[PDB]
Amino acid sequence: MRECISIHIGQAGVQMGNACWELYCLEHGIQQDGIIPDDSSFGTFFSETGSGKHVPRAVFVDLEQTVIGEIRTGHYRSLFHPEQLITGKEDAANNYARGHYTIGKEIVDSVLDRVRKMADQCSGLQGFLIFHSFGGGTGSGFTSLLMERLSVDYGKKSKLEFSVYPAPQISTAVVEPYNSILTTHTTLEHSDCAFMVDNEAIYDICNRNLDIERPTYTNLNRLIGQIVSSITASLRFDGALNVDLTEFQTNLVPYPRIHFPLVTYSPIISAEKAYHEQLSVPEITNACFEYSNQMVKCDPRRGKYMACCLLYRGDVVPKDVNAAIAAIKTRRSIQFVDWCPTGFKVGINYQPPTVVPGGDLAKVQRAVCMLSNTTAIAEAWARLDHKFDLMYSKRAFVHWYVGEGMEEGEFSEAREDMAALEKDYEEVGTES
Amino acid sequence: MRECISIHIGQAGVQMGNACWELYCLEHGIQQDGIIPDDSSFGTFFSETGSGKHVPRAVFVDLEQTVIGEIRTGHYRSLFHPEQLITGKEDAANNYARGHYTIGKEIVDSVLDRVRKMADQCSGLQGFLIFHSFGGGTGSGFTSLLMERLSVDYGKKSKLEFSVYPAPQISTAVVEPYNSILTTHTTLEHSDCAFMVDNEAIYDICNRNLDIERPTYTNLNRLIGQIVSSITASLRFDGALNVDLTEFQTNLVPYPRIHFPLVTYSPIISAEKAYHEQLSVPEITNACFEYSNQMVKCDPRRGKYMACCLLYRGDVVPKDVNAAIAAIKTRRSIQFVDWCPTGFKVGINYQPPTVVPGGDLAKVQRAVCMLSNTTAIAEAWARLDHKFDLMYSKRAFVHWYVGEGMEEGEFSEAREDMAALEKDYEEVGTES
Amino acid sequence: MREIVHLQAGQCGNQIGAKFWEVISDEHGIDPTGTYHGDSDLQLERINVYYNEATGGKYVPRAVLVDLEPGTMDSVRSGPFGQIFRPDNFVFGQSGAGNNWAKGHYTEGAELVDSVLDVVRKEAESCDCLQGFQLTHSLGGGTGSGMGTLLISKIREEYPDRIMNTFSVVPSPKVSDTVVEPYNATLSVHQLVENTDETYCIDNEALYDICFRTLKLTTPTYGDLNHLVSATMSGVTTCLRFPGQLNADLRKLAVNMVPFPRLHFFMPGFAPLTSRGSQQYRALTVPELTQQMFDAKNMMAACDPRHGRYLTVAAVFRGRMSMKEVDEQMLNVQNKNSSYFVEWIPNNVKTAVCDIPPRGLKMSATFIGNSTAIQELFKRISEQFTAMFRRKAFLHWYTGEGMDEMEFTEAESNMNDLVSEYQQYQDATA
Amino acid sequence: MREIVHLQAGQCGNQIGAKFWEVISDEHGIDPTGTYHGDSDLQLERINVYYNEATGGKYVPRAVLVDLEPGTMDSVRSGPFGQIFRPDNFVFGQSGAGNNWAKGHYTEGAELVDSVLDVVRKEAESCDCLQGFQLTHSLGGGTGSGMGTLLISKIREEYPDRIMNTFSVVPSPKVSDTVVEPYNATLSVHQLVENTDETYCIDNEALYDICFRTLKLTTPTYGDLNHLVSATMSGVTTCLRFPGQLNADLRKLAVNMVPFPRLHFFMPGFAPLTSRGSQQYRALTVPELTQQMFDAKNMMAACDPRHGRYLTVAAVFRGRMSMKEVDEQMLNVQNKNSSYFVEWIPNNVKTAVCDIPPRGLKMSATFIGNSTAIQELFKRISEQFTAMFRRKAFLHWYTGEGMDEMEFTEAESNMNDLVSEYQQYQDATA
Ligand SMILES: Nc1nc2c(ncn2[C@@H]2O[C@H](COP(=O)(O)OP(=O)(O)OP(=O)(O)O)[C@@H](O)[C@H]2O)c(=O)[nH]1
Ligand SMILES: Nc1nc2c(ncn2[C@@H]2O[C@H](COP(=O)(O)OP(=O)(O)OP(=O)(O)O)[C@@H](O)[C@H]2O)c(=O)[nH]1
Ligand SMILES: Nc1nc2c(ncn2[C@@H]2O[C@H](COP(=O)(O)OP(=O)(O)O)[C@@H](O)[C@H]2O)c(=O)[nH]1
Ligand SMILES: Nc1nc2c(ncn2[C@@H]2O[C@H](COP(=O)(O)OP(=O)(O)O)[C@@H](O)[C@H]2O)c(=O)[nH]1
Ligand SMILES: [Mg+2]
Ligand SMILES: [Mg+2]
Repeated sequence: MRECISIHIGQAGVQMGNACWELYCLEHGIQQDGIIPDDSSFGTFFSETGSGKHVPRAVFVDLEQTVIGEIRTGHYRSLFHPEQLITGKEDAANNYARGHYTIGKEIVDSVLDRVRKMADQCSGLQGFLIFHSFGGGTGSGFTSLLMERLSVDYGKKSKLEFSVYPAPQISTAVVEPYNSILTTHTTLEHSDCAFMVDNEAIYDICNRNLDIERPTYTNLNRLIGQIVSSITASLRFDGALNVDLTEFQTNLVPYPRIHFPLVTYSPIISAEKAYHEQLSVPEITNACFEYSNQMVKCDPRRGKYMACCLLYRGDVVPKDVNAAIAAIKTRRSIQFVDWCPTGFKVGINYQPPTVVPGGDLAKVQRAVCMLSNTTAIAEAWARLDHKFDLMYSKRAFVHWYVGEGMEEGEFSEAREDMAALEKDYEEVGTES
Repeated sequence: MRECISIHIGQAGVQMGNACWELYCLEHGIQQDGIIPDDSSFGTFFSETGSGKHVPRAVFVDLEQTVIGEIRTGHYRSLFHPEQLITGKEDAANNYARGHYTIGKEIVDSVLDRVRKMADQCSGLQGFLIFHSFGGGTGSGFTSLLMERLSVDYGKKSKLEFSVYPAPQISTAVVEPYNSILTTHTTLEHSDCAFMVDNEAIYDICNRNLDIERPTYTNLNRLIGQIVSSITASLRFDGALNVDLTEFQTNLVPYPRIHFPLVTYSPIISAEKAYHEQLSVPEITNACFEYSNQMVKCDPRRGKYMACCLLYRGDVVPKDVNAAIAAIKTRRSIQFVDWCPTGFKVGINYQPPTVVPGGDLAKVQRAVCMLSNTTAIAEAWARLDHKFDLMYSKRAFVHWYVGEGMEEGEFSEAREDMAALEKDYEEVGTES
Repeated sequence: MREIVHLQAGQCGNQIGAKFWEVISDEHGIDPTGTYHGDSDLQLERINVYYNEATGGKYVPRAVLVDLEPGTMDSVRSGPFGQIFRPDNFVFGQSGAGNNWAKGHYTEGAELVDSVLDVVRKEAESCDCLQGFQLTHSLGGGTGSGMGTLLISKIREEYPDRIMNTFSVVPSPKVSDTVVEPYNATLSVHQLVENTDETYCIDNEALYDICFRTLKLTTPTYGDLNHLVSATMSGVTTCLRFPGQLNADLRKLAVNMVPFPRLHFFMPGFAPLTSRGSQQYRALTVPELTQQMFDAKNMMAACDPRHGRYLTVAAVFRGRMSMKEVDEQMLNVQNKNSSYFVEWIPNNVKTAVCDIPPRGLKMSATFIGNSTAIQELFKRISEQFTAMFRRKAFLHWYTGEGMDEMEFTEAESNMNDLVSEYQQYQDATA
Repeated sequence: MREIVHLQAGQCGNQIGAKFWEVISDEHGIDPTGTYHGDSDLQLERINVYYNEATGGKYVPRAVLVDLEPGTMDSVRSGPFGQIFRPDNFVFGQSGAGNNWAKGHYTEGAELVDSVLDVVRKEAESCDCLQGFQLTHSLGGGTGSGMGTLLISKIREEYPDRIMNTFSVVPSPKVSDTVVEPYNATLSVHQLVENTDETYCIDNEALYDICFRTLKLTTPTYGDLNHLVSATMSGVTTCLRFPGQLNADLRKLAVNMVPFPRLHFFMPGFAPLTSRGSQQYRALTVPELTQQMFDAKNMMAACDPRHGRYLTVAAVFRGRMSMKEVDEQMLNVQNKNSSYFVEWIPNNVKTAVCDIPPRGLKMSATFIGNSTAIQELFKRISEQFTAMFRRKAFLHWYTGEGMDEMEFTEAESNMNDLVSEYQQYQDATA
């Protein structure tokens, strides 16, 4: 199968990316030194070399030298090509303007140079994977630059993105409403579909299901690696009814703006706890249609589903998949939209998930991941627009952004654009 | 293949020449003592003897005894015939007039005597290689003498020259504009093509690619040796589609005055960094068509290419060379002139580059060198004419030159000649 | 003599294709390497119907395998049985279709289709009498619909007279492995009705039912459903490969089973389908074999024949069978179920018997039925198509790949007329 | 009896020459030392066509190797197969041509040409019936064009009646290994049209296509392209060396393939060209062999025959082949592609069969085609020539070596007329 590029932006992207590439090395049995022990699958994410040392086909960018420096000196130092790890001199300071107008453009061209040199060295290219955070300067301002630049030079190629959408209540910053909304305004027209995830939801699942009281980002990012691994498994391992990268956008994006399918995964069970469970196909399948198992803390029952992609993994009997999916279609609580009778997309690969050494989650013989697109997510956008309106009403933090070469009206346009997004979701939630 | 003579002039030429002849001894496995260990290739650059000690077919000239004295006492003292190393009594003092009118002519005849005695002892003679610097008295004034003398006694024979063209911003002297322009006026009509190189560009590449923070002329001259070795490899080692010395001028000189092809080389990668790279044929090929890899700090994208010679080396699949070259011909950013549809000249030799012991650059299995001729170089000449006009407008340094037997009008003619060169470049940049 | 050239497109097509040649190679005793090791001479007498030949006994099956991404085909090539196909036949792209019909029909199939005909023509001019083409794909997907319909249209232009039968997977009535199945299916039907001589509509849901209901084997889905499909299509082409008392042919069934040009979508059935453990508790005589063909329990289509009426029916028996029993039972079937057959056609059953049975059996029969109950399927697709299209559910993906919404209306209007035509033949005579 | 003397000039010529004798020596079983060790007597019966003889069995191939610099020839001499050539044949200069036509034609070839004729005449008077000369060079370069055209002009004066065929490399349509290819090529064509009886235009780009497309071998460029070329030219001269049912000859092809004196630029093709791994999946019968000759996939020229029309076509088969199949297929080709052949010539195919096949094969055939599509090539060269010459791109190098710009205009005007003449024969009769 053909290659796919991974672009990791900001502290969230870089830190999350390291978790992902630990899994890939384990799936293909690649040593952390880069040298495979003494096949055709890894070509999609790994580039060959005359020696036995394969090179990951990813690029890391961060305006702050601190985060990447840990990778550059860690046990994966020899895995990455030294020029891929791009580092700036000063952080964006949780400022959208800095990472998008003043300092973001100083290093944007350098990143493109490595993307082009890496994109040109593949006969075919499915698209780009992009990891970033709405609640940062680099992960929100610099990302918007790449989305725009990657839309012109490589237009009409897939651009999938996993994003850390701001949590409903918890918050590790103060300017999340301003920064998060601004990038959404610019990334709406320059992206295919965004796989939102909330740290609040992942923390809740970790304490609720994984049964560990004291998690950390090093733990959550490993869970986030699973959804990426299952999503991209079809591009590496053989299996009946393989799902390509470009198939997600067609199935999960009815309209250009409505491209926010929240992520879900199953089963998340601790090693000891799993011994008391059966893990049948319906069990894992029905575990993804409850508001207690979501990576974004939104209640699906509040809204309506309008598209769902199921990417089954491991030793799966598709007959059971057909039966399990049929049952979910005939439950009153589960509610799909009126104008989408055909609201599922199945995918199976014969490769059970791998367990990172010392990992928390168990060695499941079978797993499933869902990418449902639900109008209940409009609640999150409305809440974010509400928080944004509270601050900008008094003009409480704009002086930081204006001084960074950002026009005043951008905030006005940003909210108005999100206002239309709310109405667009509302109309889709009804029937004509 | 037939012989080629090397003439090294000035401190730049002598210091650069020593770097070159270190490579030649390594390529042919010749001991620094001059005695080969206990074949037909070295005859082009080395003269045989009854004993096993071969003699380089080169001549070193410098008006200052200091530079050559280092060679005369170094580990290569026994390599050179003692009479080849010609030394004066006093330096030219960064004065074009001294090295061309007063002191240059005192030793010019001595150099010719050794050139004739060395040129007559070869059944055939391809031409002369000349290394000098625009920004010196010996390397600019004495050179012009040899170019004139070598144009009469040995007219209609190739005279190739590598020159240290003045850098755009950095400068190790104050009278570079006067001296550099004067030699160009005299060397335009008495040369085939000049391979310009700038120390600013080479320093930038060394810190940018070779990844060493503190270079020195001893390091750069080794890089300059590679371009010479690759250029002359066709005259020594067997290989498909060999390129002779006289072929460069025909391909890269559309008009007699437009004979300034800036040099480019690839790959320049450190030993440790190379382990993370593949070094495919297109990769090295596409690395020579970006303004970040040039020996002269000029941006090709500003101007237009009008001739290019590619001298591939090592284990090269010419099919890949054909494919890689074709791709470069179909990119909008890459722009050739309208009246030169056929703008390439390929050359391959089956001899991978050799690594000097303790050298910085890696042991590449394959390499490429380009000798593109671009109208973007007219920018450098215009800048040099601008700096010259600033000084001579106030008549700020002429008294040094006038007192050295140099007429006043020479400066006037020198600028006017360069003025026509600018217009000649301008016309070639358009289409009739 | 009466050569058939096989086409397989899309992920479903290749996998069905792959298990389609593992069955035929078993019937003719052909080793995976292409070396013949059979026992009966009849295998060689017609081995040229599917397999070409190369000195040394290497038999090359003329299949043409086409897909827009190397993924599935690389599996077939690395398969144990992938050493048999001619490497020149695999036609692989580098950017697969994302289940959108337009991409596999306008922007991406267009670039790759010209290469395929260059491989069909070589297999077409290497046959002394080319009977017709064979195609296996899926309507729901993008490659099996986009390029499959594009390719079937092209081969219709050059070979209008030759037969072209299609074994095509149809979207299931209630479950769906893709969201855009109505758009893709609706466009595909509008494009087949004008080009394909006969189509064998099948669906996984109905074929799943066979696995657990009449058989008792829950583990497999795709490794075995394809094998039931492969046996069915092999039965149809048996008369062209082995001697028979009443030899049939792709053209014979078309004439018998296609009253009108636009009514050519059948629904196959196969027997016997017994579990290994319950097989010894069953007789293998002709009467019982024939009973299960006409029950909706053993129909590989989701449509139940009871709701509609048969227009034409064809049976292709195999093995040493008494032709009297082969004929008395059919007369019995017609009279018992007189309400299931239209009056304006006096006889609705076509019979054909082949002497050589399928591997591992002494008796078999492939049912092919043209029933007006199949109109339910298209009616259902139209209901789903109009609902999504009523609000432009996904048209932006299809319009952006060189397409117009006017084509969707044409596909919906043409589909509506196909449903209406099937409905006219529910009334009785006068 | 019908002796041929071989000429090779330039770097390309010698390397092609070098691999030209490694093939022939293999056919006749001649050891690199010149000692015969063959098995079949027919090898000796006509060994005098290419090889002279010296007491003790030493067979001396009469090739004349000429180049303006010792570089390439020293490699041939040091080659494993360099011990066979007569040392007196190597004609080496001391100042090679810098790809400028004038130097290799006026100032430098003039000084060396007289020496070559002194070596041709000895090989010419040592043959009892000298049929014609053979020449291999490159138009783009300086030595293969300058001296090659100078030498071909001279041998035309002394031997006007004798045949003189040229296997010449032509500049590629889009890639170029030299900047002055239009100047050199344009002058060369203006000089061949008047002297050469038949020319075999070939180009690397088209010949590259064979390597990866029909074969699957990416590593080599020059070690193997020359071997395909060597096999092609060997096929043309096979009839003069081995018995055949319908023996052909350099004069027979010229008459059949040259309607008018100025239309003699053909474009060869060879078959079979199969990869080692896919060879066992292919039949070696006559029909398939003939199909690939007429497809632009297996044409060693950059020009596609589809855009134009064939004027005359010649096939030279080899091995034990049924002459009925050799003839039925050609009638088939003419009728299938009636638009590809001109009407004003009733028959366009010439056939010739040799009993002995090429080494390592039991069947083969060399295609030689005269198509008006070749006018595209000259048309393209003229477009490039006029663009550079419109501003005097490089004329100063050529004028300074004893030449005038009036010659360039004559070369452009004569070339323009060659293009026009080919264009007249696109219209049909009346
Ligand atoms: N899941 C996960 N989220 C993270 C991780 N690290 C940071 N985040 C999220 O990132 C959000 C803020 O954006 P950051 O990534 O920290 O900031 P940035 O992208 O580096 O941009 P700067 O402010 O210029 O540094 C926080 O609210 C965190 O929730 C991580 O390792 N895993
Ligand atoms: N690349 C390279 N350039 C050098 C080297 N040595 C001197 N140069 C260049 O030479 C330029 C000045 O000309 P010089 O060679 O130093 O002076 P000269 O040719 O000896 O003439 P005089 O002034 O009479 O000594 C400086 O600007 C340097 O850039 C060297 O070893 N390597
Ligand atoms: N019978 C059968 N059907 C399959 C198989 N694989 C996929 N399918 C069906 O094919 C459809 C998907 O089509 P696909 O080939 O993936 O789309 P495309 O290749 O992009 O045109 C699904 O509805 C499946 O039901 C298989 O192995 N056997
Ligand atoms: N087929 C083939 N062509 C070659 C070979 N070497 C060079 N050429 C072609 O010859 C041309 C160069 O001509 P060359 O012999 O070097 O010029 P000259 O010897 O100075 O007249 C190029 O365009 C090459 O394509 C070879 O080994 N085989
Ligand atoms: Mg940061
Ligand atoms: Mg000095």
